[PDB]
Amino acid sequence: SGFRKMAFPSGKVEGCMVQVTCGTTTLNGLWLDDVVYCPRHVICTSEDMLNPNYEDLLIRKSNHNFLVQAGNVQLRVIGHSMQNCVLKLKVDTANPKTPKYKFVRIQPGQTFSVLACYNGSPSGVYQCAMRPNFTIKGSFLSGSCGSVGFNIDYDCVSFCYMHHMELPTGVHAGTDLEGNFYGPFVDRQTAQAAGTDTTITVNVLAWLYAAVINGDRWFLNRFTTTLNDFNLVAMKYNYEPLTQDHVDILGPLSAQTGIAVLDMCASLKELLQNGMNGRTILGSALLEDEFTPFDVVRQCSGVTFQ
Amino acid sequence: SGFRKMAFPSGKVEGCMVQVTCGTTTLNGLWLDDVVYCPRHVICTSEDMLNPNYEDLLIRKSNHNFLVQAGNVQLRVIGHSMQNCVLKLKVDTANPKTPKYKFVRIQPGQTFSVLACYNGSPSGVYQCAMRPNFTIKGSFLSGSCGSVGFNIDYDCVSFCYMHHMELPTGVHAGTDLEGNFYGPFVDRQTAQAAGTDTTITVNVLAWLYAAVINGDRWFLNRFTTTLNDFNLVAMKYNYEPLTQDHVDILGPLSAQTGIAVLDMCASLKELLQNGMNGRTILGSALLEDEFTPFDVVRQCSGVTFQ
Ligand SMILES: *C(=N)[C@H](C[C@@H]1CCNC1=O)NC(=O)[C@@H]1[C@@H]2[C@H](CN1C(=O)[C@@H](NC(=O)C(F)(F)F)C(C)(C)C)C2(C)C
Ligand SMILES: *C(=N)[C@H](C[C@@H]1CCNC1=O)NC(=O)[C@@H]1[C@@H]2[C@H](CN1C(=O)[C@@H](NC(=O)C(F)(F)F)C(C)(C)C)C2(C)C
Repeated sequence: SGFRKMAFPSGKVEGCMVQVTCGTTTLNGLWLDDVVYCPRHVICTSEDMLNPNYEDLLIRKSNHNFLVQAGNVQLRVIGHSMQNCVLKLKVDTANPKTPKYKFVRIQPGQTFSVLACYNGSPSGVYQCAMRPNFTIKGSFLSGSCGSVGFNIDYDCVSFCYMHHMELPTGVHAGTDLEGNFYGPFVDRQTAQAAGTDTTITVNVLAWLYAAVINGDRWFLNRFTTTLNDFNLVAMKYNYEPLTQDHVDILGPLSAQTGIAVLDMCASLKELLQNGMNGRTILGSALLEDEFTPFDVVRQCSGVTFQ
Repeated sequence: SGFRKMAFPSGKVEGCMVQVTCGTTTLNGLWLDDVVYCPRHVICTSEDMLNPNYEDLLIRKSNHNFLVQAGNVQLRVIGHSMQNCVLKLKVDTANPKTPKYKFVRIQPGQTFSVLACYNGSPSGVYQCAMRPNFTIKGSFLSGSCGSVGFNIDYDCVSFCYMHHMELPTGVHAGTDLEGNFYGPFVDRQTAQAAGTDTTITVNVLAWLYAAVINGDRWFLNRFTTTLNDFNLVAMKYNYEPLTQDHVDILGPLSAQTGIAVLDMCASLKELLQNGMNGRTILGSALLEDEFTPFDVVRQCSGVTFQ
């Protein structure tokens, strides 16, 4: 029983983390085989921050301008190249702690664990979701850049996020491990704002199923709804549109509970109208949207309380 | 900026988790030096757990009766003994991945990270608080027993919890690593209930300081109170007494924010009496009590461990 915002065990990612210094700028690197991946803005100065020409900044760099440190051991850079918004540093040593890995670009609503690091050293691990507006609600301070988001499937670490910047609203923006930003953001200190955020409807429905699996049913009602009527109401509370794809993905959780997806949709529709009335669901007074259908099936029972 | 429920990096513990099998029962073990620590009820059959005599059950067991599996290698047991509610299995090999560590017994309201494991394999990591009623609000299915709770002190892991059982309210009970239960519980399949819990007042105030640091301020007030008037209100809402210790411990947060402890106690008093008036604090509609003063200072000032 119980339900937690559970993170993946971080050990496979800790083993990859390095410190990268260019001039006075220090941030975190990801060391996989004989390549260190980091945010390209490690090569920026204070004057460069607004309108950096990265190609012009990089061309003035030698390999020995990059100081890469794995623990107290200095790695030796034998090559550098830029791919979109990531710097790729070729080093003379393959990381002996390299896990089975792959680079995946995730879609809004997808979750992952973040290993917040400073000076290539881990500070903590927490669970995040890619917001519909392509931000994450992270916990990042100075020196956290190059921190990475990941999932783990058996022994394989799928890297999906590298941290670049904080937006005015206190929310975070970053790239996949191929250096392409999520959302319309750019690695410049020019004025940028996150678009108005929405609630991840497919995830709230999953979390309500988790509540039923763990034996809570108070929020259920005797109603159903059409997919369209649900979306017309849901959009009025700043909820993501629920697609047929989302309904298909909730199929397994429907079967385990015996509650049709659109029956669960009628329950959510009621909760948005009524609030909580001093009650909680899985120890929350808000509808939680940072658990995916996969997260629920992973953490929850094959059986239900019932 | 940003504030997240953050676990310690789990890598140092991932390297210590093994699978322990006795007859048909399988659960998780902690492999440190040449000793494997696990719940003593691994020697029990499903029907022995009714009224187990662990003294009697163990004296009938031999070393080869304990199948201990680290990854793909079977370890050989050269001795077995009980300490309170934990079984200690002497093995042929000192764990080469053994971190610097100690066994620590924690107080209610103190937090730790739990590495959830199944068949000696880490599944997930989350942050917990020792409840005042000596339970944890964990997330545990069948086979999670022997999963451990820990804190990291620079490079030293302090082991504080071993998972033993789930109460009918869906909360969790276990021991320190010396096999002494937290709370009035016994490792028997007999009727047992969690005592009425209470809120950890020092943690809520600490969390309000984190909210202030991260720019959420609407709940502050011009009033002050005395400790004694606050505790009169606190106990009315089943909040823990706030001692002078607590006020001294929130010292480093009070000066750094410029908000006096008893002024923040005045803000808390108002939140309990009035509720939150449709508003949230760090994206929560409840008062969070699972962040310690130390936790807030540590996340908000960055950090590293080795
Ligand atoms: C990496 N070490 C930091 C991480 C930041 C610092 C505070 N919290 C974080 O997540 N990243 C940066 O310093 C990036 C970096 C220059 C400035 N920057 C920012 O995050 C800034 N924000 C923006 O420029 C904005 F608004 F456009 F997003 C800052 C004002 C410092 C928060 C570059 C090259 C984008
Ligand atoms: C260890 N692998 C499990 C973990 C449990 C299983 C369900 N969720 C968990 O957290 N521990 C147990 O199976 C322990 C074990 C016998 C019974 N038990 C329980 O957790 C049971 N509860 C109680 O005995 C109670 F209520 F008294 F606390 C159960 C009914 C299976 C939930 C022993 C020896 C205590």
